[PDB]
Amino acid sequence: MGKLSEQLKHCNGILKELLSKKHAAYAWPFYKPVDASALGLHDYHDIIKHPMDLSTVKRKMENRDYRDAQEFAADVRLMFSNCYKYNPPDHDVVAMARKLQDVFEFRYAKMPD
Ligand SMILES: CC(=O)N1c2ccc(-c3cnc(C(N)=O)nc3)cc2N(Cc2ccccc2CO)C[C@@H]1C1CC1
Repeated sequence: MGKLSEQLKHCNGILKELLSKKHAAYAWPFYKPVDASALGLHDYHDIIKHPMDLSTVKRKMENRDYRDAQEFAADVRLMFSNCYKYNPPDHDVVAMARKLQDVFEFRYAKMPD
């Protein structure tokens, strides 16, 4: 549905990396939408108004929902922010989020322009 812009190509590369086996040890909690019912997190949707995850970002990229790199970045950061909002700062999943966000932020900073 049309070639991605040069900056969105970079974003797509980053997304591929975040989903790759390379980072699976800490990326796995972010692969799919939080299933609040299944995990017994019955307050999750009261606290997190805009859930986000990497599969949703992937779908949006494929569907050309993102019009620029900034919109893509906002969803990725929304995902991490949701994790930092819902979970205590000493939780294992928060440590994983910080590590995956480090991967994201450092490569996002290498955006071509
Ligand atoms: C994305 C996010 O904020 N969350 C999060 C999202 C998804 C999953 C997850 C759990 N199980 C499976 C599975 N069954 O394969 N896949 C993903 C787990 C979490 N963790 C739990 C969790 C993460 C990592 C290590 C240990 C645990 C303790 O169980 C909590 C949190 C949550 C409180 C909001």
